[PDB]
Amino acid sequence: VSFPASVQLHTAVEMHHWCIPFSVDGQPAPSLRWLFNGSVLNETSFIFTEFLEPAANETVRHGCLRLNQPTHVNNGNYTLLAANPFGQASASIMAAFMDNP
Amino acid sequence: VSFPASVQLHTAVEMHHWCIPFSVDGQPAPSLRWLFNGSVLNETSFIFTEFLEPAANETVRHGCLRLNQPTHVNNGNYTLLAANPFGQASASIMAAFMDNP
Amino acid sequence: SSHPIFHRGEFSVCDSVSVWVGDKTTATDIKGKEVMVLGEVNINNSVFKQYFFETKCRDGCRGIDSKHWNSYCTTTHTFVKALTMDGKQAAWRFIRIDTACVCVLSRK
Amino acid sequence: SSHPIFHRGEFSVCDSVSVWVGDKTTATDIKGKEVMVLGEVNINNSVFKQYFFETKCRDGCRGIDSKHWNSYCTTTHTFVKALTMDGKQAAWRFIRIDTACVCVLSRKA
Repeated sequence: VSFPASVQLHTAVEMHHWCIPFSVDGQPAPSLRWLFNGSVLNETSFIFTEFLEPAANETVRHGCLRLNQPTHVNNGNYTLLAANPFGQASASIMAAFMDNP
Repeated sequence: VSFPASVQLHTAVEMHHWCIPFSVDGQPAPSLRWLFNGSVLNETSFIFTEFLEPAANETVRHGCLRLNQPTHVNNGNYTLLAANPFGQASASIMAAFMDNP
Repeated sequence: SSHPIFHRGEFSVCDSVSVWVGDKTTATDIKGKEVMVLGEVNINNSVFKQYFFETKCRDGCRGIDSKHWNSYCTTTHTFVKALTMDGKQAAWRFIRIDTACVCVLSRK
Repeated sequence: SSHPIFHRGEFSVCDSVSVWVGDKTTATDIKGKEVMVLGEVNINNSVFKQYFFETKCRDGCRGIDSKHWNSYCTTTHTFVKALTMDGKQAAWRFIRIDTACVCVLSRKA
């Protein structure tokens, strides 16, 4: 049985790298897309999306927008867009990794 | 039993900090002083002498001249001077911490 | 909230914190000498207020085998160029600034 | 190697090496963009050869409880001002450079 995408973001946290935790559901599995301050965020080797290993018997996926030492220039509103054939689910969060004189 | 000072230095080794290991004996115990390229080396918070804990019944002391992140400007001949009533013992060693520009 | 990442993510053995330092006035040079840091500098034009990127230990280490090792976190440094007053004249010199936070091992 | 310090000394969890880097041509700026790094710079009429102090892993970490943790050492960075190039724009921008080697912790099972 196929169902629409669902999405949620969690407040950014600093581990080895900074991470904006996300959880997404849907089947077909939605395609992820990020926006920084409303405009598309191009992933690079320093800012990229990362999924954890899939759990048995579940369609729900967990992961992080991973930021390798971001600076005040990465402070802003992060939107995760999850899309599949039913439409799109969206979740946003404000993140501050550094002040900025 | 009183006896003249004896002293030796070992090849510099990089651990957490760099270290020029030394072993010194003598009774009375000798006062220590270091030279860098023949001139007095004044210890700082980044370059100083550190003694390991004295072992059971033995007058010999071990330790290091500890160098906290030394550069090529610290490359040179290090001399340890151990002095007591009998006179003084000396030992020198060349240390390179980094190639220069 | 409870997110799988708090358990399955990659953590640091030592926690740090990065900040931008623009009120630095003294620092030690590569000769270990204490030197004065210019608040500003200027490239064949206007002035760039001198700022520095620093990372130090955030207020033993994580994941250490405490049966054989003692441990502690500590701030290490790096050498960065800067407009300084050598105690005589203005010069471009390498100064020591905080740059990371690492774990130190010591046997038990 | 019989010196007590080889046993009672303070050790690194991860081993690094420090060098002066002077042949750096490219780098990535604070915005993550690949920019050009010049080899000299003019600081107040004084021509300077651009050099950088860099520390990187000496290529699991030491002292880790391997029963409970996967781990490895990795090179972390710092941002430092440098004369770079983006078009006909020589600029004073912050770039990413190696500054330390840290231990990355990871639970297993």
